Amino acid sequence: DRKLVVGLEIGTAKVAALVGEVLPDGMVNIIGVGSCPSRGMDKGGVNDLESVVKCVQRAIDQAELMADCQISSVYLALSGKHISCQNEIGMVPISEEEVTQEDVENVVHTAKSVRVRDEHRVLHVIPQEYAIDYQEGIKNPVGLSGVRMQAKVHLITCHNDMAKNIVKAVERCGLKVDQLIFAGLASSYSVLTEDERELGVCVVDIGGGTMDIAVYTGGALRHTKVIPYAGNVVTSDIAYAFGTPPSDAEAIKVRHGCALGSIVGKDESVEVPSVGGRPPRSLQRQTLAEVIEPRYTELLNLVNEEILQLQEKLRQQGVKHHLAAGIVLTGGAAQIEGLAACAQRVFHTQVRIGAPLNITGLTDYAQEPYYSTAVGLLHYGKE
Ligand SMILES: Nc1ncnc2c1ncn2[C@@H]1O[C@H](COP(=O)(O)OP(=O)(O)OP(=O)(O)O)[C@@H](O)[C@H]1O
Ligand SMILES: [Mg+2]
Ligand code: NI
Ligand code: NI
Ligand code: NI
Repeated sequence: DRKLVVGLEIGTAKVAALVGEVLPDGMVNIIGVGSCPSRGMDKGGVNDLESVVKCVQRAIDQAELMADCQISSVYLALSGKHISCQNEIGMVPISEEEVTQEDVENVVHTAKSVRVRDEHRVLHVIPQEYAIDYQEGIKNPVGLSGVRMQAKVHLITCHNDMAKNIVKAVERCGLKVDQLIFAGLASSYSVLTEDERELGVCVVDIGGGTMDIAVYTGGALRHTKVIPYAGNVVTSDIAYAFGTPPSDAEAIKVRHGCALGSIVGKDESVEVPSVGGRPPRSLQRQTLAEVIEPRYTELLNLVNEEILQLQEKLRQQGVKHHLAAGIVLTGGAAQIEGLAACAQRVFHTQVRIGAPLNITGLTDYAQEPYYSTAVGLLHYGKE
């Protein structure tokens, strides 16, 4: 009745710790929500271990109190520039004419047994499709009849050391790390429906530093990618354009920003403190949107031409390649006004801002786009 699951993300602008309770119908009951503005981490990783330990424990302490429980283990969200993916294929004999569960384990281990690059470590082994004698597109093949079976898997890889620092901070707080999970995978478990997965969809988590991408076609995970340019780059463009402190460029962006310059009133204006003991700067909301907008299109175009690069790859191998469900933009930096209409002009398909699904309890606090990554760590963990 009461085996909890805890998800922890040490983001670049936030440290989210959520305690969830899994219910009989698969829905996760959110009973604790902890948060802390991130500290001690720069554009690379950890630059002060004791600094992030303070902020990690602060979020854990907040979640521990809200749920009246004692956290002992977590599912740590992992991201970063050096995440990569591989698509492999295996093959194994359907002995006994009937598919055993051991056969699926054997054929998945066969496909993943390829030669992974030096200094690279396999993080996730996700089967995507099975084939039993000319019949493809199979997801649950156990119990069926056949002679030869082929399996296709998605291999998410990382580096041997790119998570060593954040694992210490969690352990320094007296916590076990149950599993490292790619943020894009966890984000896809929160905002994506199985209807959207079959129809073909791509989920993009726009955080403060990274852009975690996952593309699903035919109900199968086909692509994962991190792009290390997110909300902080938009801020630095505002601080650069108007000569402002980066802390007040982040403030004017959250309160007055807009990724679409066509929907801003002409005479709305916001004051801006300048750098170097110089006076305020009274720009206009539409002019400010004229700086935010082209940064968002350039970022989403980096994602668009990787989808296009993926579709042509999938289209040639006879695999479902069209994204009919569209794009789901989640994450904290996805809450800017006019982003959906702005992202529509880049992908030329339907776009929607996604929030975590299949949760109860404290949805008021957790059903936010900047919680999709850490809520998905709960959805993954209960399996
Ligand atoms: N209303 C808003 N408009 C524009 N940007 C916003 C808004 N609210 C938040 N952001 C941006 O969201 C970013 C942080 O989002 P989020 O909470 O998802 O980050 P994170 O999980 O710490 O980071 P990452 O996923 O990159 O590790 C910041 O860069 C901030 O500027
Ligand atoms: Mg995030
Ligand atoms: Ni590499
Ligand atoms: Ni083997
Ligand atoms: Ni086609």
